[PDB]
Amino acid sequence: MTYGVQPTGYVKKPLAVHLAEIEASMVDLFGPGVIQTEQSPLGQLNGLYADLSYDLDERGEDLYQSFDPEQAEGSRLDILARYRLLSRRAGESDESFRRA
Amino acid sequence: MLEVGYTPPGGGNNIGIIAKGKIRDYQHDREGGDIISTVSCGDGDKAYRRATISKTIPKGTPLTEVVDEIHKEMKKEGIAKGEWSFPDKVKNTQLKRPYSMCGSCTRELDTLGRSHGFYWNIQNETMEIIPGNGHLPGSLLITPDTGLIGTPTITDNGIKVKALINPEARPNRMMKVKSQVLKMNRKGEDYRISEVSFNGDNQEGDWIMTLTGEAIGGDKKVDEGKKAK
Amino acid sequence: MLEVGYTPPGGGNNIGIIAKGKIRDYQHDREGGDIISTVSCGDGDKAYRRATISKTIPKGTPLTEVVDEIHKEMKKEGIAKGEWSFPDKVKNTQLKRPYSMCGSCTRELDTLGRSHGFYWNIQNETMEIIPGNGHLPGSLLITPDTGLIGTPTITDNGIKVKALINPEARPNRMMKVKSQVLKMNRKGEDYRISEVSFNGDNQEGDWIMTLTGEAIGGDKKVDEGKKAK
Amino acid sequence: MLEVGYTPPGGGNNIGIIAKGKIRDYQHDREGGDIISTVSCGDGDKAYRRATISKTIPKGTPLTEVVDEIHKEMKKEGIAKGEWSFPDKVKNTQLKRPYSMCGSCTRELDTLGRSHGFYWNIQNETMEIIPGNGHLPGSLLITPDTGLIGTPTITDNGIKVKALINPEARPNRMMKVKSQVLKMNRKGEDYRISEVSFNGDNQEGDWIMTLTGEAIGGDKKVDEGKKAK
Amino acid sequence: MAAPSRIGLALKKNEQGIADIYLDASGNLSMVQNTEAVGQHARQRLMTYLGEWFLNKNVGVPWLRDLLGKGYDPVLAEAVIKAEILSTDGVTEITSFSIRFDQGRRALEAFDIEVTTEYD
Amino acid sequence: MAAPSRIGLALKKNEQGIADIYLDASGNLSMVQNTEAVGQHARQRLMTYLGEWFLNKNVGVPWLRDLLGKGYDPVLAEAVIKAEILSTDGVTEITSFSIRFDQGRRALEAFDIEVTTEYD
Amino acid sequence: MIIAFSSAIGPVPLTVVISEKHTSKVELTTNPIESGADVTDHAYVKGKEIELEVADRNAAATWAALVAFQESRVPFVLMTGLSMYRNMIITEIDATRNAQHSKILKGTVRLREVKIVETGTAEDSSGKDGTDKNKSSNPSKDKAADAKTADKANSGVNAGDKGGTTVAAPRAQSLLKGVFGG
Amino acid sequence: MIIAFSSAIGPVPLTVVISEKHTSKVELTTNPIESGADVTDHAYVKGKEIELEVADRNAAATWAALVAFQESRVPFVLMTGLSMYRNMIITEIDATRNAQHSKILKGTVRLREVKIVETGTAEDSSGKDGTDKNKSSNPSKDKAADAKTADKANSGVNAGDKGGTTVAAPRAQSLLKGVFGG
Amino acid sequence: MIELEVLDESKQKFSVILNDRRVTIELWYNTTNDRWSFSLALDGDNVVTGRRLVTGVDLLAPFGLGIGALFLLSENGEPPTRANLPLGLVKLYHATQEEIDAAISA
Amino acid sequence: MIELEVLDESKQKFSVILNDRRVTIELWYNTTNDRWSFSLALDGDNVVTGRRLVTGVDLLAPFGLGIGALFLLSENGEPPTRANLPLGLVKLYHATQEEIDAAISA
Repeated sequence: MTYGVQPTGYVKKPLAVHLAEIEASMVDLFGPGVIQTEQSPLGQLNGLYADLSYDLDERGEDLYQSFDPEQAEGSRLDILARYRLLSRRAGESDESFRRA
Repeated sequence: MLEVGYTPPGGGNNIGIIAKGKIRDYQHDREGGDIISTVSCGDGDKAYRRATISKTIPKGTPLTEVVDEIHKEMKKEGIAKGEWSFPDKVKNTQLKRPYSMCGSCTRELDTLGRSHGFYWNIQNETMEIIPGNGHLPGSLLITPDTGLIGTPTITDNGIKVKALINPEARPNRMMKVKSQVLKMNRKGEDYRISEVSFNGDNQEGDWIMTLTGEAIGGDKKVDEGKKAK
Repeated sequence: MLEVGYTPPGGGNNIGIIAKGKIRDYQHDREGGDIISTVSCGDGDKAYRRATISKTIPKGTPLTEVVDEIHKEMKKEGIAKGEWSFPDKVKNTQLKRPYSMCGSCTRELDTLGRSHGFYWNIQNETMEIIPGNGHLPGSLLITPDTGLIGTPTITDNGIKVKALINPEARPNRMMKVKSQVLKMNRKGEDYRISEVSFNGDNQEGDWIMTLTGEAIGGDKKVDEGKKAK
Repeated sequence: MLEVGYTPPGGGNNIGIIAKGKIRDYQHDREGGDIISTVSCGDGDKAYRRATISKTIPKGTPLTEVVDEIHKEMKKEGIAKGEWSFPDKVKNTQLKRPYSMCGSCTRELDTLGRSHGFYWNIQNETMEIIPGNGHLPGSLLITPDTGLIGTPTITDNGIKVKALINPEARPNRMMKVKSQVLKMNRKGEDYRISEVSFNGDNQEGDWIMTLTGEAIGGDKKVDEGKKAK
Repeated sequence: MAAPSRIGLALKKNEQGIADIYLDASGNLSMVQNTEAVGQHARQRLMTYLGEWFLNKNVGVPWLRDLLGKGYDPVLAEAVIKAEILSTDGVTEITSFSIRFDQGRRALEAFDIEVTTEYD
Repeated sequence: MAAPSRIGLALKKNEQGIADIYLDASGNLSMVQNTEAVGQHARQRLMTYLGEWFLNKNVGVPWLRDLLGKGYDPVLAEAVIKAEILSTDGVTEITSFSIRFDQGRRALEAFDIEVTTEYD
Repeated sequence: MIIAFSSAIGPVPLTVVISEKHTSKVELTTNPIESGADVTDHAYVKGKEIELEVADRNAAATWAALVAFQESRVPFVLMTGLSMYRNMIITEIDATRNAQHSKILKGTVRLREVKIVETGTAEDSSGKDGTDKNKSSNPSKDKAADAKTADKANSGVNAGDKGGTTVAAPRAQSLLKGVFGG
Repeated sequence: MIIAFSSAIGPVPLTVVISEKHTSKVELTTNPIESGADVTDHAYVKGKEIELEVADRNAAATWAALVAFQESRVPFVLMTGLSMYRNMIITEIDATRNAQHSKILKGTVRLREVKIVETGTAEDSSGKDGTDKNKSSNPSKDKAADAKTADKANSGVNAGDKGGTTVAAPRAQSLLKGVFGG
Repeated sequence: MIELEVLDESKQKFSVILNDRRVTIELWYNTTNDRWSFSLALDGDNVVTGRRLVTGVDLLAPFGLGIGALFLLSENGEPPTRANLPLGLVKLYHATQEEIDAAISA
Repeated sequence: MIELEVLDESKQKFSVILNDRRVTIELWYNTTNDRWSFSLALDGDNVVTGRRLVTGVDLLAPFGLGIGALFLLSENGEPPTRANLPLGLVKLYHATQEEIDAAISA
């Protein structure tokens, strides 16, 4: 696949693509004559879906990154540090802890 | 094929071929919003790039049978035979030693011309050959009563004459040029045709052609011009 | 370094390098009393002159290690390494005898290109290599809604598109061109980039760039155009 | 002979030869009804074509007697001797091995220049020789009080100065240029003369000349510019 | 070149006067067709306020910038309404238009508006 | 593209009415922020005489060249003061401006000046 | 039947609008022989032009305000009695102060409509085309109605080849100690 | 409402200003189609133009003063009744004597705003850029306020290769012995 | 070492010559976690995609791309934010391997 | 594989590059049966003429032209009519023998 989890990492999908895919899918169902403009109810549904799915796409990227010590931040970084025996010193920032 | 000529309300047709084209390169163009399609074509373009010959040739062979031989290869590439008029020195020459041919046909065509000075050319898929100092039969009149614009321009050897494109004018033919200028300019009437230029438009720019000729002398020979080694 | 781009009252910065210059020649000029300094610069121009290599090569060596070795000498003269995408016939070929190298790097660079028809070039002190029928990753959209001036001009192989200078456009990349004309001209969307032209001004002559692209076929290869021996 | 100059109502005559002509090619022209006779001439043009030498030359012979020898043949074709100023390395060199000469004089004149880095030229049927970094005696002033038009335009090495044609300006001489701009350009005053350009008319286009000079350094040597092998 | 067919979700006004999605008698979702679809799309376009849609602030009608205020003007009202109706795809012409203003209610009333679509 | 934050040294007028740097109740050197910063900056711009600064003789107001003299003139004074205030970074508009002249004191008085910055 | 507008160019109001002058050009193009047979693609609509003749009570103040708004160069909506006009730029302002009118602003303003939606290089080819009239327009930073949605819909701005500013030797060496020595 | 100025171009005073003409130009640029999409960098503000019609009692003296001031080619602040203008240069002075007006000066003066702040080939770059509006501008000799400060602040002038002047042989021998002989 | 300028745009891309390789970097802001991310392509080939921009560590260490170190710095170790990264309160730096060796040896 | 656009005209003719060969395809609508036919020329010689466009099969299998497979598809097997083929309710695709082999192996 071209988006999502890939060997090089998480290929995040743009919002314009999120919207274009859903519009094309609706054309596949209702024919090229279906009305999806911003004002119509289908355009309302498409815009909202595009944005919710971009948000979910971004949360997927965050979850993917949070499995790496050099990219986790805070309690997740602590979870991954307990594989190497580092316990966040009281008041130690995430920069100093990631360094450690 | 590019047909040019005149089609008056009376008269008839004067339209002939002035260039038979194998497309060179094309490209559209806006000017405002227009779309002008700019063509460049090919003349012998099949033979300038895909004509290659195959020849052992023996001693004793005359000096024209293998012009036929080379035209065989350029005929494989769709070239017609024009008029061939070799120098008299050429027509009678024979051989002592054999004649490599391996590689580019046009290349060693040119080395022919420089070897002893004859012209060869391709004129609308047709190959003509003339001597350096000679020309081919065929004459065309150019006068203020027969298509002359401006002066008949005088040059070192011959003339440069403008006229209305009107299709007979071929390279390696003769022009008889008359005017009220040439007389006091003491210049002949008969010239060979060496350079041909066609510039024209359908709407605005008249059909215009310009011909450069190197003058024929008293001995029925062209004033070659001093060839510099 | 010549940085060009757009700096709108809102927005931000679009400015990037369109040419990194090693000064070629400069000269001042009056028009009235003005003083215009006409600069010409150099692109890999230290390599086109002072780069000379030193090379024995043994048998059996793969077919890229000595692109690296030549880049060693070009890098002595300050050139960077770009993307090298060799032909498949190249990537897998091996050897039988030794490979003379004495004289001019650019000389026998060109003979490389002629030896199997791959392109190599220098792009702002960076060296890229592509196959004759190939291109490099990277795409650019050109539409009446994304910076198109006029029609996408159609040509035999591909297109010639004008746009506002806006700095991504680099040779050996891909442009996806859309319009209301190309559809009835049935011409595709993806083209390689082969020629780049930048012309513009600060006051009057806006930024214009023109890109020549040779179309990509269905098979993901460029329409090379009939190379002539 | 093409004699140019100024003939003021008082004063006297400033007319001198700016180009001595061996006719190259002439051609009349109508514009309306006019007849403009467009001449092209020849500069040493008998020597550029018909000068061929014959030389066995032995060892031990100094390195200038045979500039005299080549000038013998170039003098058979009506060329005069100018000033010869060789490089010091040249003036003192002798010989180990013999010195072929068969073919064309100008051709191996050029190889002369490329081989010891010196200039030779023909200036109105007179042949001069200078070093690459040197010049010949003779100075000429160009100032807003002495015929200066605009800038003493500054360049990489020297200058390019426009002025009223006034005949002395020859290649391989020195020009002292003054203005109100060169001072803040910190550019010197003495420059060799390398390029000479004459454009003028009798009615409207005033006599204008443009001189390109490469600056002389503090060492009395010309700023050659980087010669690229 | 016959007019392409169009389709969209149908909106019908409920008992509160608010246009809502509807399921027809058979119970399957109701879709409007070529001409009714264009009419309803024109209504949905007229009912939008300029700058309201966060993905495209250039769509909508400039009601609050032009007409709603202290400036009753029939000419600009006619212009705004006719432009928005005409820009709807599938609409060819407007053949009639009337506008009047009720000062008591401060109601701007455009009525007797006849629209001809590409389906004739 | 929000308005960037600005900060500068605070100046408060002392018992003689001259503006000087101040220490707030905490005792640390007081700094002004986004909009009061632009206001105080406009004051320091208005109070500077043209050609006064040795590093840049182009900053300052031409108080002495244009207004201070024998030529009471409201349009010119208004133009000069507005130019100086509007050229201040962060100022977008001047909504009001009144000006008068007391001949007895020879006092030129500009009041009722409302300035709108990019912080709204 | 006029719009009954307010007599103000952009933010700067005017006391009198003396005359409005509208122009709407189409440029046609033609070659030598009539070239047609289902080709009408060759006709270009030019930007509209407006010429106002205006006057104002506050001469100097209005001249200054008009000059400042002109030098801003920000397209704006223009209200005329005959139409609205979006994205206008004041290409010219002229004023005359003579005996007939010495204490007022009395001059002319020329405005041309702008033309755009084309920059390109920073803009990519990933999804929709936007030409389809039955679909929404492509989400782009410019036409988003909020800063957050602008960030979400920013297709991307691609500066060309960049050169990094070098770091002074001691600062750089200290920073390298801080990072790669700790 | 007008500025109520002193009625003179530059230093040379005039008796009457008969008419002012003010012009401010903004050049837009447009390619054959509308190319936009976050691009309005294509608009240039031209230098302002002024055309005064003036008359003076001392015809010959005022004409001579005007011509001399024009030929100094020194930019100056022009006070008009509609705006103040910095850096104006007189491009044309025209004067007519005829039956109607023979013993006074009567004519037209044309002035134009000057563009500037770019030479470079004699200036260098070492530190700050100058485009930051929260910082002071770069100190330079042009904008220093005193001779000493200009000496301190001079960025330094750098024009190309010099050619020294050769010395006469005997003077050179005397000088070289004077220094390098002891 | 060098500093890599960052524009005030939620998504930006540039190209730089790092150890004489064409390195195309694409930075994009993820609002949901309010953090910056980078993809790195070497000579047109995407080698790193969707990595988090974090201060105080070498971002390219895991990959062995041979193009030096690319790291962020801030005065008090703040993390890179939508506002803070373009303003220059967090700076992006590229350090060459030789420079790193020299500092480590010094 | 590549999708091929169809214009909304009864007769049309385009050129494409398939397996490194230039192929000229003409599409002509027959009104009597409400169907389409295609002619195909390789390097200028018409090698196929008057072939109905049918769904779900390789239209070039009989010919061994070496340019892969050209076929039609739809959502639910609707036949390609006058209006259905331009509108994209039925679509024309080309795939290579390599892709076909690899997909069958899957």
